[PDB]
Amino acid sequence: VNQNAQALNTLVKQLSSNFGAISSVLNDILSRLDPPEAEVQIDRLITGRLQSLQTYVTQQLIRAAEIRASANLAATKMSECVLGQSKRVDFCGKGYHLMSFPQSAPHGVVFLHVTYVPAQEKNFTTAPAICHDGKAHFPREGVFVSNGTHWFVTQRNFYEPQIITTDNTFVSGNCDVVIGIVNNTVYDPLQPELDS
Amino acid sequence: QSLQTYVTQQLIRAAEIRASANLAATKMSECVLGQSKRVDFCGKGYHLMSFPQSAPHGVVFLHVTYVPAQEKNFTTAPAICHDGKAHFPREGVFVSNGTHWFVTQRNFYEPQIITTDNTFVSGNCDVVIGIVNNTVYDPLQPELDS
Amino acid sequence: AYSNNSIAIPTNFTISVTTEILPVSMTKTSVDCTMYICGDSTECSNLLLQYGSFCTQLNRALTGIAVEQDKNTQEVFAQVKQIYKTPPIKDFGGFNFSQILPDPSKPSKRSFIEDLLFNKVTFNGLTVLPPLLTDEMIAQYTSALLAGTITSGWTFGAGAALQIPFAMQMAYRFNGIGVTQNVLYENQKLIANQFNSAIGKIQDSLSSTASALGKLQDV
Amino acid sequence: KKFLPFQQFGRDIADTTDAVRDPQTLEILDITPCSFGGVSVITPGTNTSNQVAVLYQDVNCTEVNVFQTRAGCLIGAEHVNNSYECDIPIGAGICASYQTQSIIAYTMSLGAENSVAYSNNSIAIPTNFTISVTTEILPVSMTKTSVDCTMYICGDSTECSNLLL
Ligand SMILES: *[C@@H]1O[C@H](CO)[C@@H](O[C@@H]2O[C@H](CO)[C@@H](O)[C@H](O)[C@H]2NC(C)=O)[C@H](O)[C@H]1NC(C)=O
Ligand SMILES: *[C@@H]1O[C@H](CO)[C@@H](O[C@@H]2O[C@H](CO)[C@@H](O)[C@H](O)[C@H]2NC(C)=O)[C@H](O)[C@H]1NC(C)=O
Ligand SMILES: *[C@@H]1O[C@H](CO)[C@@H](O[C@@H]2O[C@H](CO)[C@@H](O)[C@H](O)[C@H]2NC(C)=O)[C@H](O)[C@H]1NC(C)=O
Ligand SMILES: *[C@@H]1O[C@H](CO)[C@@H](O[C@@H]2O[C@H](CO)[C@@H](O)[C@H](O)[C@H]2NC(C)=O)[C@H](O)[C@H]1NC(C)=O
Ligand SMILES: *[C@@H]1O[C@H](CO)[C@@H](O[C@@H]2O[C@H](CO)[C@@H](O)[C@H](O)[C@H]2NC(C)=O)[C@H](O)[C@H]1NC(C)=O
Ligand SMILES: *[C@@H]1O[C@H](CO)[C@@H](O[C@@H]2O[C@H](CO)[C@@H](O)[C@H](O)[C@H]2NC(C)=O)[C@H](O)[C@H]1NC(C)=O
Ligand SMILES: *[C@@H]1O[C@H](CO)[C@@H](O[C@@H]2O[C@H](CO)[C@@H](O)[C@H](O)[C@H]2NC(C)=O)[C@H](O)[C@H]1NC(C)=O
Ligand SMILES: *[C@@H]1O[C@H](CO)[C@@H](O)[C@H](O)[C@H]1NC(C)=O
Ligand SMILES: *[C@@H]1O[C@H](CO)[C@@H](O)[C@H](O)[C@H]1NC(C)=O
Ligand SMILES: *[C@@H]1O[C@H](CO)[C@@H](O)[C@H](O)[C@H]1NC(C)=O
Ligand SMILES: *[C@@H]1O[C@H](CO)[C@@H](O)[C@H](O)[C@H]1NC(C)=O
Ligand SMILES: *[C@@H]1O[C@H](CO)[C@@H](O)[C@H](O)[C@H]1NC(C)=O
Ligand SMILES: *[C@@H]1O[C@H](CO)[C@@H](O)[C@H](O)[C@H]1NC(C)=O
Repeated sequence: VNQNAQALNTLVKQLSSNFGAISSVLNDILSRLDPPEAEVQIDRLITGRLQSLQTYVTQQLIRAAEIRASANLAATKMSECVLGQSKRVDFCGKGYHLMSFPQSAPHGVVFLHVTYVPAQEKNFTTAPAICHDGKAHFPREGVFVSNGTHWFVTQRNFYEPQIITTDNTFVSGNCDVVIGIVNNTVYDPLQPELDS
Repeated sequence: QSLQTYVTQQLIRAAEIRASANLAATKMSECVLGQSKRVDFCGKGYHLMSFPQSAPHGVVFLHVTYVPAQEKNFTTAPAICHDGKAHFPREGVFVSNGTHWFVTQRNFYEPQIITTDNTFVSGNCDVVIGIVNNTVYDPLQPELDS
Repeated sequence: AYSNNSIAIPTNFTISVTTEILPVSMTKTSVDCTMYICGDSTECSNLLLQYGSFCTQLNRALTGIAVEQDKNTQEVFAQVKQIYKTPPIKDFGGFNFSQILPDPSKPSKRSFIEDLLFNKVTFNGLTVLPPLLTDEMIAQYTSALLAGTITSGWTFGAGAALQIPFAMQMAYRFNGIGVTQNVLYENQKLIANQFNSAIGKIQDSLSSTASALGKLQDV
Repeated sequence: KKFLPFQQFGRDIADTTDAVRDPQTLEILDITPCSFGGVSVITPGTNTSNQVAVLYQDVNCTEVNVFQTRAGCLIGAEHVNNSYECDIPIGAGICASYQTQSIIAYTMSLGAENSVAYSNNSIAIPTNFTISVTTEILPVSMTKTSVDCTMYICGDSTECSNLLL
């Protein structure tokens, strides 16, 4: 709003400027000089005034190719991030994105991005894989953590530990191959149900 | 007139560079502080991670990409039959080595025996085009019987 | 080799490193029109002032550009709230980041590869202003983003930074591209050796190819 | 400058004179411009204070409570060895600010330092989360100006219009 008021005020002010002419007031070239002389003065005010507008218009065009890039990015944020949910990092605020609500402002859009930020946290010891019967086990929907005395598996973005099982893990190869693999015991919920 | 020309060239140039700055900020937000599923946006291959490096007036990214580099032809099928019910992978794809059928993850050849844990069921062998006959192993029956 | 029944599947992979080069700013030129047009003359200045606001607005225009070259270099590099740093011991699973992490021995805070990037790029009321951020304040932000990346993956973008072992961050990476993490661990020495080999080819390609930064030299 | 015997003066690429042969004494002289730069006024804002500090751009302090920056010679601002967030920017890592009072100058703080607790076997995991609403504001539209060119140039004047055509 300032630049689009300032270029107007600048372009109005260039009506007072002389541009090398006898005066900037158009009636006071005409009501003073005869037409053979008055045309050589007014050709100055016309060349001045015209170079004024061509520079003002070049600025409003370069400015429009800037508000345009802003409006395309406001359209792309409203598409991917009001009408959706975004997996793009930092594209819709610092956070992981949940949703957003667009608000109107004079000559603009004002998103309210709603983002899930990881808050309070704890350290853990952790393992790439675990042994149990020479076979190596890897998580299914999380990562392995030791609280200090017990191994668990948890989801990578919120601490909620669970018993390590063949429901919570999958297998490949053997413990000779995986660097940093730990010995631990995996519970199988089928075994109490096959003993019963 | 030789100044308003140069200041115009630079006000234009400045939008051509601000486009490259906004593109660098948008690469760095996503390609570095995240991981890019956006294809080719972060170098040919699939995106693992990228490393920002300073340069004179600019930025250089080193993009680390996983590229499939050896490959083998396998026969495949959209589903398998076993109970007249139809079986589809939960994750990955069916492949035959020419004598045995296996299920494997889409992006790395690692064949596994086909099971009710590697697959799920919907419908039947009548509706699915191109389904074939196989022998789904069930990990529960040896353990029920023993 | 298409058919209704043939598929091709990867039996092996290469990790590959690629270089992507972007301009971020122009050199911050600024001009005094009065000294350019009317160099050493108050008689010429008394004539030039009749043209009014053309004298001023050329300089407002170049001020808007000059200030924006720092707005660019902030949004591109200063994305991180904190200067993150690596430990002195380099237990990154075999992945040898020593060529791309900072070298403390040298006066500017840059890496081995950034020092090639500085080697491969080069009176009349006219002036060149300085950048707001020095080349070593840029090298501190590329180090902070790179040290956050090697030690904490995406998590320092999402909120507070959370450490993870590097080869276990790469399990998150391989799951992000549909390859299950047992493929990483069953090949970790190969993946690190391919990555180290690739970074070594970035040194040799930038060292030998004098034209490599053409996207920056032309700006 | 190794001038030819017939050469009286040398010119720069801007066609202004670079050098001359003195017509009384047999010697070759350079001409250099008198030293010049922008004058920039670091202002704490009139509602807070009416001090200012002045940056004489590009000059060495010699030709002008003083400080040589890589940006020029800064006068009326007090150098400080600490670092803070950049309150008013200057250049080459320097910023200024107004502090409990005087205008001070220093290298700006990039951000709080944080060496990371990394090891081959340890992870941090968030136990709680924080739902934060962040505003983001973007321009959509300019004002829809149009100019009546001929009333701007020639308002109330047919005798102007007859030239403008
Ligand atoms: C690690 O987690 C386990 C499970 O929460 C903790 O073990 C339990 O501790 C409580 C007392 O706080 C006992 O009543 C339970 O019987 C324990 N369960 C088992 C399976 O032993 C363990 O204390 C935690 N470790 C630490 C260092 O806090
Ligand atoms: C996990 O447990 C196994 C045993 O179940 C450990 O195997 C031992 O390894 C050492 C070194 O090779 C041998 O001297 C022992 O004879 C092995 N024990 C058995 C029963 O064979 C294995 O080292 C343990 N791994 C970890 C990381 O604790
Ligand atoms: C398809 O793969 C299977 C193995 O997954 C191959 O069958 C095995 O062949 C070896 C070598 O003759 C035998 O020791 C195993 O006992 C076989 N296992 C089974 C389940 O039969 C089979 O040979 C492969 N076919 C081709 C064409 O490569
Ligand atoms: C899978 O096996 C079944 C038998 O278990 C096949 O069913 C046969 O289908 C043909 C064609 O309609 C009939 O003439 C046969 O009488 C059916 N067999 C039986 C035992 O009823 C089925 O065609 C096989 N599918 C494939 C893809 O090979
Ligand atoms: C996948 O390809 C890599 C090469 O890109 C293989 O690794 C090489 O193996 C040969 C012997 O066959 C050695 O001479 C090389 O030194 C190895 N290179 C590296 C960097 O270690 C790898 O064995 C292949 N894997 C499979 C399963 O085929
Ligand atoms: C990372 O790569 C560098 C090379 O860029 C290795 O540095 C060399 O190390 C050997 C000893 O192993 C020295 O004799 C060489 O003089 C070093 N060369 C350079 C250019 O510094 C380094 O050892 C590697 N680090 C790891 C952890 O593998
Ligand atoms: C996560 O942190 C919030 C605070 O940000 C905890 O909520 C507060 O709990 C205390 C008592 O422990 C109350 O006095 C506050 O009024 C609560 N604030 C709110 C907004 O609820 C919350 O309990 C923590 N969650 C977990 C799982 O630890
Ligand atoms: C994690 O461990 C480091 C020391 O290695 C300690 O500074 C940090 O405060 C710990 N953080 C948590 C949340 O346990
Ligand atoms: C982890 O680092 C410690 C300390 O140097 C070392 O003793 C241990 O063998 C390492 N383990 C792995 C799996 O890298
Ligand atoms: C594949 O195409 C062949 C003809 O080339 C046909 O005989 C076969 O039945 C088709 N199979 C499927 C699953 O489309
Ligand atoms: C700044 O302006 C407000 C009025 O807008 C005034 O109340 C306040 O006193 C001023 N600040 C100082 C430091 O005086
Ligand atoms: C500025 O002047 C000092 C003398 O006080 C001199 O030592 C220094 O080299 C000069 N610097 C420049 C850039 O001219
Ligand atoms: C800044 O610190 C250095 C020592 O590192 C000292 O020589 C210099 O005088 C100090 N300047 C001020 C303003 O304290």
